Amino acid sequence: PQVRRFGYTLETPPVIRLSNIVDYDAFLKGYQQVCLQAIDEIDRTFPNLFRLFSPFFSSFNPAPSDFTGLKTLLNQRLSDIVSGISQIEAQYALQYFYDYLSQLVSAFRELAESAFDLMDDATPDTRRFPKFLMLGLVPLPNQKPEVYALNSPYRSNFSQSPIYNGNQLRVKQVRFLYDRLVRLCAADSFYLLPFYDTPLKITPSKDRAATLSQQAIPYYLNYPQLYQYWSYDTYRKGRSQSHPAYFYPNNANITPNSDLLHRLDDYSFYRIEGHIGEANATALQRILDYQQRYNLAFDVITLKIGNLQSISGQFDDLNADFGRIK
Amino acid sequence: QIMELQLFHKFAQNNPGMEHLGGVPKGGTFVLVYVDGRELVRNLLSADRDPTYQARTEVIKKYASLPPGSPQELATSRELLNREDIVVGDFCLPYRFSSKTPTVSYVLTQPRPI
Amino acid sequence: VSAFRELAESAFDLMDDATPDTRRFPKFLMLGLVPLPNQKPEVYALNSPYRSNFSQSPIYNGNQLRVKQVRFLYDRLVRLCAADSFYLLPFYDTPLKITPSKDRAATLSQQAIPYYLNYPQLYQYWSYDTYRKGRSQSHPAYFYNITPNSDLLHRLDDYSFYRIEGHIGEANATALQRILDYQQRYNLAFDVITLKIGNLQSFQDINISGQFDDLNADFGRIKDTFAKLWQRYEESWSRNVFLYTLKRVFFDKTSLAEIKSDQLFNPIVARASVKEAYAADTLNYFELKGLMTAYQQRLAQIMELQLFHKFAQNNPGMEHLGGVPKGGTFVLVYVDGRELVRNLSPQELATSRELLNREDIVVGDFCLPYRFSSPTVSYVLTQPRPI
Amino acid sequence: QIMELQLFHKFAQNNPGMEHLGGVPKGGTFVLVYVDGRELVRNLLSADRDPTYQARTEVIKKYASLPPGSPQELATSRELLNREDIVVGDFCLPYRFSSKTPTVSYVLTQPRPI
Repeated sequence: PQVRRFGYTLETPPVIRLSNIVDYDAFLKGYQQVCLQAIDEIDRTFPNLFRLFSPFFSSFNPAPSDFTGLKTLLNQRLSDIVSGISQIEAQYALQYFYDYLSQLVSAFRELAESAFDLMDDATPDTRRFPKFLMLGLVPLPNQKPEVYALNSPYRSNFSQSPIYNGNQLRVKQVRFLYDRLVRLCAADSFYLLPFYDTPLKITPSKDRAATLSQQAIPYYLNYPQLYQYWSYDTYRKGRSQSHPAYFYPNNANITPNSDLLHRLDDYSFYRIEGHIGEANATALQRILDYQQRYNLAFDVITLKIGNLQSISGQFDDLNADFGRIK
Repeated sequence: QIMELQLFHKFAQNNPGMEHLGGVPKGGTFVLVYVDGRELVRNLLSADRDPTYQARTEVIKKYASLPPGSPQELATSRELLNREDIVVGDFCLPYRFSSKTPTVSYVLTQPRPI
Repeated sequence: VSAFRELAESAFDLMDDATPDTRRFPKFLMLGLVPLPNQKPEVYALNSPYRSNFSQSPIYNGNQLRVKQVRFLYDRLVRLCAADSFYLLPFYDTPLKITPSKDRAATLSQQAIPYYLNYPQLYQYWSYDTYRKGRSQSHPAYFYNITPNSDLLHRLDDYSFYRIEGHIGEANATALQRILDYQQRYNLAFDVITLKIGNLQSFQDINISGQFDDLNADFGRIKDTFAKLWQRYEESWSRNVFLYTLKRVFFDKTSLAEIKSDQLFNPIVARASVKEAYAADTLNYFELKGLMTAYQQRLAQIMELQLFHKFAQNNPGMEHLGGVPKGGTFVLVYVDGRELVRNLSPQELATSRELLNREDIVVGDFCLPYRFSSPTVSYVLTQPRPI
Repeated sequence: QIMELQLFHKFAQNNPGMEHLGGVPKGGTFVLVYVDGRELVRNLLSADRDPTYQARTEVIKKYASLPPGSPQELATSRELLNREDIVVGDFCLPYRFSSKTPTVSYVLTQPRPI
């Protein structure tokens, strides 16, 4: 699966142009036309996950009917957001919805690249090739032999117990990964709160190049159910209540801003959350004051969508030349 | 020039490369994007007046706690009657602005055909 | 060199031993050299001399895959050092293209395939795991007026670098136009500048002019002043040829931008400066004489920063990576035609030979890790001089 | 304005984010931090005068060699008789605090009808 970029404009050949966003309606169209095709890609790709898990060599074989209802859920949620199962959703959330969809694809990848390297064979069957070995197809005369491939089509390939090569650990990771993909795609995972109930916060994390397991848990997700089952290693160590995220659980001895007071060596990105829905001057001023309180580095700009715009500036040299004529 | 460059979302035509990652890199710039109009704001805020939409915070607060904040900020944020503008989105852009050393444009002409 | 390093670093850890030999040390075990008295035993070393070290079949610790990776990498190394791997000889022109790629810090197998390599033969055999998965036709590269790239349409998260190809050998202005339009069409983030190699006095094939806001309020202040003085000493002044020429060449133009750099100084003294060649105070009290010198000095201080060896002293760090990092600066480098073709309708032949050695040919690239641009309307204009 | 903005360590109030890593990222900014005075310098340099401190150079030179330098530079650094200020600290920043040059921003001429 792939995901399109925002400004995608249909042409021969197509382009990415933001010069077409003249007013608000163009903004809504520009995000709707991308969310639709992303949902279609999800529908085409997800229901065939069962093909990575061999029926002969894996111990875990998922049922194919897990992901047959995504198309309808996703279209209902989108038509609910845009055309302001039915629920009440705020329209200014559309930009988040897109991002949410993107994360799903990432989780998919994090699974498919891991399960590719698994070999388990927990219970052997001794009557597969009792007293003979089949060698591959005999090539044409004076042709070079194949020396890079691992698995010829008709050759008796090697299969082992789930002990060596570290597989005893992968046999677990894949389960903990598959389950997460089932929990993300649920009816109540996309779960926003009314905007006046969420104060501003900035939380550090890693860039989009890192695996989904190493990024901070986004703000628009249903935390109390997904804060477990985010990342495997943190689960092993018992630190799952400490991952960077907007919320923190009740009844654990957790400092409110424990991450921004100690050193910051392995973070390069700041997630800024809590501003959507508020006024211009208020949000801008709160962001500037937060940056002042915790000693961070970036700039803030504000822009207006429209084509109307319903001033004077301090120019040093023009005033210097104006001061000698009056 | 100032009236148009720094105020319209047709500011990307001078500074292309804006993207949504939900935040800001160390050293970049963070762009807020808003709209105007009283009737439009009143229509956009309609979902935040529903009783079934508002119940969500109490469902959440059973298990997880939210960041605290000064009471005046929260008090100001709850007055939805007289509001003219509303923030819709944000974008990322990976470089700060010089802000000094005035600019002098250098102009070139294209060669003549034969 | 980088491919060599990749191969060696991979092969350092291989243990295969497909066919053992039971005659090696059949009934005993050797241990290492006995240390000196009261010395510590060696506990970090993995292969000591004379000790009987452990050797295994290639099905443990993940060697069943290294035994293929090292073959694939050696074969790639052999293919790269062949007579046909660098096939930009003879040189020829190609359309402009930009491809996203990973940094030079990444393994060579994870970078893009540069366009001076014989792609139809190396697009297989570049990267191994792509070979396993069977997506070798879709690895980012050049091949397979300008060429529209496709992967620039989907999300670009795990790329950080832009490779720019197709601009060497063309005229300066067309390369600038094409690169800027290509940036605009796909919404990319980088800056563009151009520089020249040579000495300052080579700027004789163009006319130099310019407008600085800082001086506008002065040119008016002076101009009208002179006009007033015209209406009070008119009698004697309208007979002095010098004053009439100075009135109709300068002080009679709307803007200072219409005075070229050559009209500010005497050509003969300037030619004498190179060894190869071998009641007025009314205008001085009122600074009609200082404004022109300031204008000249600013024009010279701007034109002198167009040269490579003098730009390099204010912005050190230029290197060639074949492109630009996300958010950086792309520097083109050009030279006059006279320095390339040193020695190769007769009038049309002569004019063509003359104008095709005044052209600006783009020769090289560099990159910088920062962008320096931020609403002033001062500018400098350069106009090609007719032949 | 530069009498105050660009001199005091309360320059962070306009450019927050300073950090100590012992160096500078490629393309960043390197900030030195010093303190003025005769008495402060005479007191702070007290450790570099005692021979038990000075012996460290000779003893460490048994095994490893130090970078080269021209004799007159080391001869001048050794005086320490009339010194008014001393460097005390260092910091980093992730961007260029540019100066010393105007920008150019190469652009092309517009298509005017002929």
